[PDB]
This record gives sequence, C-alpha cells and structure tokens, in this order.
Amino acid sequence: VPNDILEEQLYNSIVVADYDSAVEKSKHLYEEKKSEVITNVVNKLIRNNKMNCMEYAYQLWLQGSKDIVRDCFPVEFRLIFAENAIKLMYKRDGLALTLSNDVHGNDGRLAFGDGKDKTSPKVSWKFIALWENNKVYFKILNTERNQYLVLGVGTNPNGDHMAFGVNSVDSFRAQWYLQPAKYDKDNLFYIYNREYSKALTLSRTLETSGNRMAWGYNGRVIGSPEHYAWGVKAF
Ligand SMILES: [K+]
Ligand SMILES: [K+]
Ligand SMILES: [Pt+2]
Ligand SMILES: [Pt+2]
Ligand SMILES: [Pt+2]
Repeated sequence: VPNDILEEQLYNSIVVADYDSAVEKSKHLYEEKKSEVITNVVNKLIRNNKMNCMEYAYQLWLQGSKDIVRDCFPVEFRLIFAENAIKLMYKRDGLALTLSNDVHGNDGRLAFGDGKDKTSPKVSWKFIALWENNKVYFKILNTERNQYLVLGVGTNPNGDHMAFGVNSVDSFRAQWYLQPAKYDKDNLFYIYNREYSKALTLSRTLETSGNRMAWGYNGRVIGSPEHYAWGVKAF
C-alpha cells in the first residue's frame, strides 16, 4: 500500500527478471496515478546500471503499455523501442557513429565516429529489438546502408574487435545488449556485443580526418559512462 513498499516490490521483480510481474504491478500503478512509483523505480534501476531495465521497458512495450514507457522512462527508451531514426553519440568525444563508403571485403563497411558529420543521413541508425531467453537484444541498423553493426572475428593486440556494418545476421556478432547509466542530466548506455560481450567504443587513436575507429573494447567500462557510453538522440 504505501508507495515506498510498492516501489520496492516493483524494483525487486525486475531485479529477479520476472518481467510479467513487473508489467502487471506497473499497469496497476499507472492506472492509479502512481507513475511516481514507476519513475522512481526506473531512476533506481538506472543509477545502479541494471541491464534488466531494458527488458522491463521492452516487456511494457510488448504488453500494451507503451504509454508507461513514454511517460515514465528517459526519452531514449521510446526512441529505441519505436525504432525512430537516431544518432549514436559517444559521450567522451561527442562524435556520431557512421559507416565508411568503401567495403572491407566480407566484413562490410568500416564503422567509426565521424570527425565532422553529426547531422547528415549518413549518421542515422535504428534499434531493432528482439526477445530470446528472457533477454532483449538489438540489431543496430545503419539506415542509409541497410547494414547491421557487427563485431568482426579478428582482434587487435589488446583483444579488441573491429566494428563493421554488414549485410547479414546469422551470428550473435550482429546483436547487442544495453545497460543504462547516468552522467549529469544525461541518460547514456553501454552497448555490449552479444557474441563477445565487449562494449562498443571509439578508439583513443585519432585518424588525421578526425575520425575514430569503432571497436568492441576488451576492458572494463563500468563506472565511467563519460568515457565508454553512448547517448541516443532523435535524428
Ligand atoms: K508470460
Ligand atoms: K491499488
Ligand atoms: Pt501521481
Ligand atoms: Pt579491407
Ligand atoms: Pt580507419
């Protein structure tokens, strides 16, 4: 009955990944003008970087509670789940993710943060959610190219994987999962590869074009969303 215990009960169902319980508890709160409880749960999930926040939102979305997602989460959730054209902006550098024009053979086009363009159709992507085994994963489609962001099999001397945009998806290498974070008033996301569980990042090495190559990073990112996380802007 009191709001804090309703908040705890909601948070706890999501923590244990009982999303059907989270959804039902949420539709109840929402119908009763207790969006406060729901918003507070999301804020809490996000402060603690709980990945399960993503599955919660997606289940609300699939179970006819798109309103809750729109009204009680960071705008980025609606942007992600409505598959709106968005820009992927790396917080550390304020560069937009894009693809090259020429191909890298079978791996496809090279993915990088562009030194100059953060506004043309080139920098436009969409998230395409999918559900498997109680998780939400995303394909990340370059809209100008109709190519999917992927990690290549190869690694650098650090064990980092190059990122590319390719035609097909018979590999978890083309799938990603998200973990929300905060920094100031900014909601951000670590974007991890399903195959390698490495976070999508931009290289600290600058190309002379001002471009920075995109990589699945072999290292710890957590705790530092201002260096390793992404923001999602309406395009
Ligand atoms: K169910
Ligand atoms: K009630
Ligand atoms: Pt209210
Ligand atoms: Pt190549
Ligand atoms: Pt390059």
